[PDB]
Amino acid sequence: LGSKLLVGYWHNFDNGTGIIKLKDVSPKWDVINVSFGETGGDRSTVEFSPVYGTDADFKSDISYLKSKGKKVVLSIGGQNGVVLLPDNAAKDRFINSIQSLIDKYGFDGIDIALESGIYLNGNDTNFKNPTTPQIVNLISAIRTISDHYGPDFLLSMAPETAYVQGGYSAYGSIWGAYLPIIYGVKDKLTYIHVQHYNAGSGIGMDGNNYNQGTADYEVAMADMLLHGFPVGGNANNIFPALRSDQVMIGLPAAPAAAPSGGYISPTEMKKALNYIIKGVPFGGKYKLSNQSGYPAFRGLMSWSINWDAKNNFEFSNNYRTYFDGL
Ligand SMILES: CC(=O)N[C@@H]1[C@@H](O)[C@H](O[C@@H]2O[C@H](CO)[C@@H](O)[C@H](O)[C@H]2NC(C)=O)[C@@H](CO)O[C@H]1O
Repeated sequence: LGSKLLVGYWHNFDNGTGIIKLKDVSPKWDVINVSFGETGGDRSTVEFSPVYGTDADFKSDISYLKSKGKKVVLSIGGQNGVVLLPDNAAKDRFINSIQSLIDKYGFDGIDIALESGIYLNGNDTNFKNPTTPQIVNLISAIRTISDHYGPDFLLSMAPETAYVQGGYSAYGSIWGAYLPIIYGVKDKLTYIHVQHYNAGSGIGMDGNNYNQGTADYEVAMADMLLHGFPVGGNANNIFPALRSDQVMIGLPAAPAAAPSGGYISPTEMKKALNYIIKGVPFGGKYKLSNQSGYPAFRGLMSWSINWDAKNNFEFSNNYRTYFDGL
């Protein structure tokens, strides 16, 4: 896996942006997050059927991309990615179904983008030792699956900001609810790409409020993971920094890709990237936690490959060229 990645969600469906067959995806994407594995009535057995092709043909397309150095990852989430793991029985159905699908299509990894049931129950106060069954069981399943395929297996996750950076403000309900998941699988985690969009505004470690879709916002939100931060107003409860190579930023490929806002122009985003990666500032209000940057910062995720293709490949062309230039 490369040191500066473009990770792109791939629609296993037509939402008006059309279907792009796997071999027609721009080679500028390093990782393709197939969207999505879904569940039926038991909210635990994951299912996936390709939107085009026989199973063999789809598997063959995946193999082709893999032969070209690309990674093809199964993403679990979306409106039908309702996953509830209230007990071990549910956990096992989830583990077994996911392994079956990985084995069947030859996916390179899994992407966890599910928020169903993700709440810290009352009393679940320690991110290093979670007690909420959904959280404990999800961690256990992810570890089990990861162990099944080893360190070449790719593990990513794509929570919204309230679940991660939100932990700076509160720890309970959804607030900080992905922190125990991140901590619980940090030794297996390839990268996390929080969704920096449909997000309104966020509070940085400087205690300042920043608006989504601005350079300062992207730096402030990423810095929480690059540096670590105190949780829930508790100076003695510090969530530790991830490795820089585990930190990515998730962005909309086009304005319409995130109808509630969050799109940032490449011109502005490159300012944020230069600051995060090299420690070169751009006159923004936010001060990076490290003087001279986080060189191993892993790159950008986008919703989505399909939206990007409809927007004249603005995202893929701009950021591939930016990263190649480093
Ligand atoms: C990984 C993830 O959570 N992806 C989010 C997308 O689900 C979401 O896009 C929407 O996905 C629905 C399926 O779950 C589609 O029915 C819907 O058409 C689609 N909307 C758009 C604008 O493409 C986007 C919404 O901005 O957020 C992603 O992060």
